[PDB]
Parts: sequence; C-alpha cells; structure tokens
Amino acid sequence: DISTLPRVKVDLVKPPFVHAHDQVAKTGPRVVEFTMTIEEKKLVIDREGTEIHAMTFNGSVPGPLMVVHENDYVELRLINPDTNTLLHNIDFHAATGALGGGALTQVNPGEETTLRFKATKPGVFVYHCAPEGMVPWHVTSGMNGAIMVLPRDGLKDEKGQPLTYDKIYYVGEQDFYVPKDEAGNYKKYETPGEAYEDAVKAMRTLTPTHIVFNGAVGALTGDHALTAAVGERVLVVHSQANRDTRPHLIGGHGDYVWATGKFRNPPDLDQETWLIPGGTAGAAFYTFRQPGVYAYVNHNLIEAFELGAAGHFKVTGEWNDDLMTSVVKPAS
Amino acid sequence: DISTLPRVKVDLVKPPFVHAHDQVAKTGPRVVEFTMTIEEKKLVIDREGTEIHAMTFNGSVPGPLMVVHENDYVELRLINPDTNTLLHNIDFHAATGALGGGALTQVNPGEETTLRFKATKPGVFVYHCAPEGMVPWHVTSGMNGAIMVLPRDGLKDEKGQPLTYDKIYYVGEQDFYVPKDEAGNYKKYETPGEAYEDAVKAMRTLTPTHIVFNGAVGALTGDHALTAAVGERVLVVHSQANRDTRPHLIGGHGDYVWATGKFRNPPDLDQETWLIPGGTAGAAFYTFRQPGVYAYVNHNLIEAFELGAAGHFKVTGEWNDDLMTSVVKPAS
Amino acid sequence: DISTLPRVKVDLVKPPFVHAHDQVAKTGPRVVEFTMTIEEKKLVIDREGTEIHAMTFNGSVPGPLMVVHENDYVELRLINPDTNTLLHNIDFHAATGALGGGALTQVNPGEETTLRFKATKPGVFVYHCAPEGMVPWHVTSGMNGAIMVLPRDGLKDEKGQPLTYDKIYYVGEQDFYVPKDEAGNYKKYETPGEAYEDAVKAMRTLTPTHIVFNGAVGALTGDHALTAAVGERVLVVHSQANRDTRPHLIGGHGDYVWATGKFRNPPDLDQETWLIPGGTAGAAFYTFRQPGVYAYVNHNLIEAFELGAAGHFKVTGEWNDDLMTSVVKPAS
Ligand SMILES: O=N[O-]
Ligand SMILES: O=N[O-]
Ligand SMILES: O=N[O-]
Ligand SMILES: O=N[O-]
Ligand SMILES: O=N[O-]
Ligand SMILES: O=N[O-]
Ligand SMILES: O=N[O-]
Ligand SMILES: O=N[O-]
Ligand SMILES: O=N[O-]
Ligand SMILES: O=N[O-]
Ligand SMILES: O=N[O-]
Ligand SMILES: O=N[O-]
Ligand SMILES: O=N[O-]
Ligand SMILES: O=N[O-]
Ligand SMILES: O=N[O-]
Ligand SMILES: [Cu+2]
Ligand SMILES: [Cu+2]
Ligand SMILES: [Cu+2]
Ligand SMILES: [Cu+2]
Ligand SMILES: [Cu+2]
Ligand SMILES: [Cu+2]
Repeated sequence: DISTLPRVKVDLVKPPFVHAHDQVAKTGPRVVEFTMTIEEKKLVIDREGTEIHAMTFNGSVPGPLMVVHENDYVELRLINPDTNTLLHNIDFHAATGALGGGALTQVNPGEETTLRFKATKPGVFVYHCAPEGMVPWHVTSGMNGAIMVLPRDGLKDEKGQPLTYDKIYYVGEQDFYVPKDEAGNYKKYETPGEAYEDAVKAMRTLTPTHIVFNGAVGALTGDHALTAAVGERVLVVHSQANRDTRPHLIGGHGDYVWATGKFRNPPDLDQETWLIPGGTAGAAFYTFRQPGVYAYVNHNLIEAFELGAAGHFKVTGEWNDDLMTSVVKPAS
Repeated sequence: DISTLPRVKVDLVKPPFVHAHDQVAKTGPRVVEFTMTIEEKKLVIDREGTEIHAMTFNGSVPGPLMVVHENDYVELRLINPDTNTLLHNIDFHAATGALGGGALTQVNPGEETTLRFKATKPGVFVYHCAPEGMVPWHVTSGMNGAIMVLPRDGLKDEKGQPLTYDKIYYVGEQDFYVPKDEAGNYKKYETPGEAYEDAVKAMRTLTPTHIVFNGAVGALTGDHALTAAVGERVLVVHSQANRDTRPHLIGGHGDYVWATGKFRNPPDLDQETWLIPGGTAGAAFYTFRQPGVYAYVNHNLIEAFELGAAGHFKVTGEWNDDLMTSVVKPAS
Repeated sequence: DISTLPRVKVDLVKPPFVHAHDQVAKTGPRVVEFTMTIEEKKLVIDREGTEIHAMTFNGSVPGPLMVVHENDYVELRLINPDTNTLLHNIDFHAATGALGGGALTQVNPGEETTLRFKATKPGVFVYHCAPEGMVPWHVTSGMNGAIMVLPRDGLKDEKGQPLTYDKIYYVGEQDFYVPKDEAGNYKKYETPGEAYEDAVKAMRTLTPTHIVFNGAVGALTGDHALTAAVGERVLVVHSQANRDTRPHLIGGHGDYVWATGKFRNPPDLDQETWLIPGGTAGAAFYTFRQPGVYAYVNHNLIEAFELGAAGHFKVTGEWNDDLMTSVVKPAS
C-alpha cells in the first residue's frame, strides 16, 4: 500500500555532480519524487562555435543522475513547457513495462505527466527520450541521462565486502551527428524541426562529427576538471545511450568495474579499459594513489583527442616515488 | 564406437522458431542428423523494394538454429543444388579442426557432402559459409546461422540452480552492404556474380546500408511479432556473424545473460543491454512481468530505427500497477 | 629500499615472439631493466606496395612484449636517436601516475630518459606513445605494444588451479588511416611531418584503410605462420591500442580467455570469439587438439579478409576422427 510509504522530494543537480544520497539505506522503502523540465535550447559544442539545437532534460547534456535504492518507487513529474516545439517522452531502462514508461509519458508542448515505477533491479541504467518515429534524433540531440539504483546495503566487492565511495561523478558521453554541406562545413538551423531530414542523413553515416563529455569539447577541463585527493575513493558513473565507448583513466585504473553497470554481478578487477555498450551505463571505482593531472578518455584515441571525448581529473596530495619515479630525466 | 549410438533425424524449422528438443537430455549421447540445402535467391530487404542476391542455408536469413546436447555428434548433410551458381561450404564455430569444417565441405553446384563433428563445448555458436577468398561476401549475403549445444542437464543460473525456458526464439541479425551508384541509389544485378567487385567496395566502407533481424526491415513485426504471456520464461538466442551488436528489450531486461554465449560460465544478471561481438552468438533469459508491446532492438538506435535492427514482442496478460503506473496522464 | 634488490637486464625479441621468462617466479621481487630505441621508418604494409612512415618502439609494429611479475619494478631506458624527427614519450597502462609515465618521458631527437615504475596489478596491458596534442597520430602510426605482468605464482583457471603454457605469442593489431587523394589512391610523403594534416583528416573518418597483425597484411603467414603441435598449450596475447577487435581462432576456441586482460579475474571459458576493447590487451589460452592450418582473425570478416587482420597457425600432429570427420566427401 503505497499511500503509507514515506515520500521524499529530491532536487537534482547539474552533471557531473550528483545529488546527495546515502549509500546504505537509512530508511525503509520510499517514494522518491523528482521533477524534470524539458528544455530545447541552442548549445555550442566545440571551440569553433558549432551550434546545435539540443533537446535536454533539465537544461543539461546529459540529463541529471537520479539516485534511489532498490525497491524504492520513483515518481517523476515530467514537464514539457509551451516554449518547446516538439513532443517528448521518457524511457527508463530501470523500469519494467510500457516501453520503460515511454508509452505513458508522451507530452506535447504545454503538457505534463507523472509516472511512477518500482526500482526492482540494482545498477546504473540509462534513461532517454524515445518518441515514436523519431527515437535516435532525440537521443543523439542530447536527450538522455542515467539513474542509479543502489542496493539497500550499498556496493560490495567481489568477495561481498563493503565498498564505500568518498566522491561520485557522472560522465555522460554524447555522440552528435551535425549535418555538413558539400564541402564539409557544419550547417545551422533556426529551429530543431528545420534540421530533421538533414539529421537523418547525417545519422545514417554512422560516423559522429563530435563525441563529448558533459555536452561540449573541453567541458570537464580547466576550472571544470573533476577533483579528488590522494587516498580518496571515487566512483565514476559513465553512460552512452547510443554508441559503444571504452573508458580509461590515463595514469590510473578501474580498481572495481561494473562495465555493464549491474550491481548483483561481481565487479571486474584492475581494469585498464572497459567497454560500455551503447544503451548502457557502467560504473568504475578507483582509489587515487598519486597526485597530478589525469585524463579520462574514451580510448578510441581519435574519438578522445580529435572528436572531443576527453576530460581531466586534478588530484592533490603527496607523490609516491615507490610507485613511479624518473631515474634519469630527459637529456641529450 | 559411433555405429552403436542411436541416430535421430531432425527436421529444421524456419527462424525465428526453433525445432523441438529437450532441455535436459532424456537419452545418452546420440548422432543427430540434419540436412540443409543451400539456396541462392533474390530477397527484398526493405520497404522501398531494395533487392539483393542472398546466399542462404535452407532458404532463410538467418539459417535455422540447430539444437543438440554436449557430447552428441552432429552429422550434417549439406546439399548445393545445380540451380545455384557458386561454390559454398560451412564452418561451425562449435567444431574443432579443419577450419570448423570449412576445409572438408567445399561443394560446387550439383554436389553434396556429409560432415560429422563432436559437440564438445556447451553454448550457442555461429555457423557460416567461408569459401577461400570470398569469406565476407558470403557471410554478409546472409549465409550464417547458429547452433545451440545444451549441457546435458540443461541451463543453470549463477548459483548452479536449474533455469527452464518455456519458449525459445532465434534472432539472426544481418549487416548488409548494398552497393550504391554515384548519387546514393542502390544497384541491382541479374546474378550474384555480377555484384562481386561492387560488393567488395561496399564492404570496405565498413558502413552497412541495412541491419536487419530475420532477413528484412520489419520482419519481426505485425503478424510476425514474437509472442509470450506474462509469467513465461523466454530464451532469446541472438547471433551476429560479422559485426558487433548490443541487444536490448525495451520495457524489460535480460534477467540472465550469456553475452558471449557459453554456458559453462555464470550468466550476467539484470542486464539492460549487452554486447555480442561480431562472430558470436549469445543468449538472454527473461521472465515477462507486464503485458503489452515490447521492442527488441540493437541499442545503437540509429542501427535499430533507421537501418532496420528492431523487432517486436506482443505479450498477453495482466497489468501490474505496483511495477509501473501513470499517476497523472499527460495533460495541459 | 630498491638499491638492495637484484637487477636483471632483459634483451627484448621481435614480435610475435616473446623474451624468455619464468611463469612462476623463481626469485623475489627484482628491478627488471629494459632498453628501447625509437625508430621512425618507412614500412610497406600491403601487397600493393603502400608505404607509411611508421613510428616504432625497437623497429617493429607492434613494439615488443615486456614480461615481469607482480611487484617487480620495471626500469625502462628509452632512447630517441637524433636520426628521428619527432618528439616521443611512453605511457604504460600498467603504471600508476604521471599519465602512465607520459609526463616524465618526453624525449626530443637526441635525448634519452630512464623511468621506473612498480608493477602493482597483474595482467597484460597496452603501452603506447602519447605526446601532447598528437596522441592518436603516434598510436595509429604503430607506436604501441604491450607488457605482461604475471602473478608471482603464474596463471590460474576459474577454480584456482594452475594453468601452464608451453608457448606464448604476441599479436599486435594495428589500425592504419592512410590518406587518400580525390579518386581513392593512397598518398606518399617524404617525411612523417609532411603527412600530419592529411593524417588528421583521414583519422577523423573513423574508417581504417588497413587493419593488420604484426605490421603488414600477411605478416603472420607462410614462413612466418605461428606454429604449435597437437597437445601444446598456447597463450596468445593480443593488443589493440585504439580500436575494438574480436579475435577468433578458426577451427578452435579460447579455452580460457581474459578478454580485458586482467589476471585477478577468473577467465571466461570456451569462447568462440571475444571482444578486446580499444586501449586494452587480452589473453587467450588454448590446447590444440587437431593438426593443420588454423586462421586467427578479427571476426569482423571484412576487417580480417579485406583489410588485413588475419594470420595463420600451422599445427603438426595426429588427426582425431572422433572430433571431426568427413563421412561423405564432396561429390555429385
Ligand atoms: O507545461 N505544463 O505544466
Ligand atoms: O559503435 N557502437 O555502437
Ligand atoms: O564504436 N564505438 O565507439
Ligand atoms: O594511456 N592513454 O591513452
Ligand atoms: O553488469 N554488471 O557489471
Ligand atoms: O546436389 N547434390 O545432391
Ligand atoms: O563494429 N563491429 O564489428
Ligand atoms: O559496431 N557494431 O554495431
Ligand atoms: O529504451 N530503448 O531504447
Ligand atoms: O560466454 N559466456 O557468456
Ligand atoms: O639519443 N640519446 O642517447
Ligand atoms: O570501433 N572501436 O573502437
Ligand atoms: O570496431 N572495431 O573493429
Ligand atoms: O569461422 N571463421 O570465420
Ligand atoms: O580483465 N580480465 O579478463
Ligand atoms: Cu525528446
Ligand atoms: Cu533505450
Ligand atoms: Cu556460401
Ligand atoms: Cu567464423
Ligand atoms: Cu611517438
Ligand atoms: Cu592509453
């Protein structure tokens, strides 16, 4: 009887940050209430000033990470304001039935809906828009995110012992297919609808023009680099709603990795690089052992360094010469 | 001494259906006899009427699923009628030696051969044609299928407890590379041989023009949707002889998944999406919990919804509001 | 205190062979000293005579396999002779900190450096060049290899029992992106630097022109086929520094496979084909059961048979008719 369960309202935060939550559940099952507003907006995605009409949940690419526990209910109020031009919906890969909710959440501009579903399987899962007949256009315009369903007793290692993270970040990776003219220059459009047939042709090449973290080339660099300290335990949730990726922490490892994101399985240990299939979220746990700059990349290095799938960590603390040292510095 | 073993003749059925078999072996090891006839035929693969010269085992794309038990012998009579134009052979990834049988089964039109091999490893495995110098042309013209070698005691979960399926379906996924003229229109040819150099050039782009289930866009929809009932346990065998895929049941999960298809390994649990590498068969087990339409897709959504890699399940039964419900239907 | 540990100097050998080592450690932890010389050289990569300016560690593509044990120290003297034209460095995915060593090993032509790192995680790992701003160009010009860190007690199966190999081979798989003119012909350049902007444009297509084992189409065939005997236990280490691959032994299996290459995890059993993600090394163990020719391929068969990712094993010994036999040889 759901009416007797506690309700808790969560205010979401912008990726790559994650809303406050408890790893080990401090309450019984709850109805966890979220609200998201759909925003179609112009986004500049590279250093050249290339602009697309992005389709977003809550104004960001990716959409925000939602965090609940196994056997909580998720109640999502989804709002499509009348300033938008398209029909949207939402499909949760965490959910059972009705196309993940897509069949029940079709909202025209000026409409809203509220969906509830039970989070029966623990793991990180993709959510994305999926309107009939226009599914990849919405997804590849940025309309995807992820949801994490923690076990009620938190994460465990391969021997069943607790794993506790100190920090968590969410990296959404996005493949974009920006249409090009005859000579290879990117086209611009006044409205999302203008782009539609050119977008289909661009997608059918299967060759993205940009692959980015957090919605733009260089988004997770500089003042927006991810941070940690030596000794900190960090969980990085990574999603890709449409196309395979292979994350790698340059200078580190994935100590414990759930490449396909489902926590009832034991983690893979000591990974250099792992494959997250398109339409999946995964999670990697690492304890930092050295300070400095790290690069976190899709290790198709062309995708990383030419097309945009690279971010940075900046790590503070003490250098350990036992792990690595320069014996003879570069010299003639 | 093989001459003292029982022989049993199996009549194959057209995908996505699977011939009758027992999950737990009710006899000792047997010689299991199959016959396949090669048929080169014209196939219409999309709604626009695009036609290719397909190369098939038993008239279908994919070829039929063969089912035996571990340590059975498979004896295959392979017939290449004189109405065909090409040399063909067969390579079983389940088999040990002679290029999987390919070296021993080269049949010109008007020839036949009989191969026997012992099924020593349990799992689902690809089989495909592989003639010297023309391997990817035959495979990507549809000349592939799969074989399932069940353990003698059936399937088991990750704790070693029995898993019994109620229904089984076989989804063969096919990448096609239809040659195009200067403007992007598909070419037509009178005979398979006419297409050969244009086919090589089309394949070398690494970009399929169509990716389909059961040989055509929309093949597993409408009257040919897959069916199940709420509460039924369904095993879906999925193969891809040449190119990676990432299956996903929209509105469901893979409860138990052998992504690379080999049953001595524990299944992965609770998968949203899984990667089947090209040249592999995998298997996913799901118990339906909600009625309605489900879409089963390759979750590169461009590959699914633009290029053809999508099918439907239609599921009968009772709706469970505890798992999902619309709290407020879409409204202004 | 490192100064009290034994030092041992290893002389590397050319792939696909591997330097002598012990599987089970016969000494305590050591400092293992390697020297590598960088060589930029012209390489002919196909039967048509296509030439690239390759960037190599020790004159080969791939670079040589280094073998140590867990908790050894690796000390690498890296030499960039003044006959080269470019800055180079090295990044070990086995190492912790400083971008895998890349930040500490930048050598202009005429310089050398010595790096030491502790091998704290067992597995096979990629190493590659990664200079700031030119990472994929160096990697996709051949500047990558692998390092194997064995557990001190050797390899184990999924039940923790020892696995001992009789022979080991290293297959480096390389994606090349040779620039093309308007009509599709490959361009030639006097120096590596001439090619740079054309190389960037070629890489951004994400479509390799060649995918090869051991640096050229057909490198592991003929007199250079890999050899084994029936009954021999063979470990094949396979790396791909940039792009996914899916190895398959035609006529065999991977009996025990570490697809993502990390030995603290149990192997996957009985694999037909396995996925090694780009930026990863994996390892497969097989016991040969039949003599004859085997093909070892990337099982995207277009990549294998059209673009070059195929090699051969030639296996001596006795044929076993119980496993496979021709019952009726091909006939009219
Ligand atoms: O846009 N409806 O609240
Ligand atoms: O190429 N990944 O869908
Ligand atoms: O092929 N996915 O990067
Ligand atoms: O080791 N980074 O590509
Ligand atoms: O999906 N389990 O990593
Ligand atoms: O075509 N031979 O039966
Ligand atoms: O892209 N899969 O071979
Ligand atoms: O890249 N395989 O869809
Ligand atoms: O959730 N289906 O793409
Ligand atoms: O290959 N075992 O899923
Ligand atoms: O090139 N320095 O030895
Ligand atoms: O397509 N593999 O990076
Ligand atoms: O997509 N890698 O072959
Ligand atoms: O079975 N070899 O492609
Ligand atoms: O990475 N372990 O196969
Ligand atoms: Cu939308
Ligand atoms: Cu989806
Ligand atoms: Cu054939
Ligand atoms: Cu094969
Ligand atoms: Cu270099
Ligand atoms: Cu790397």
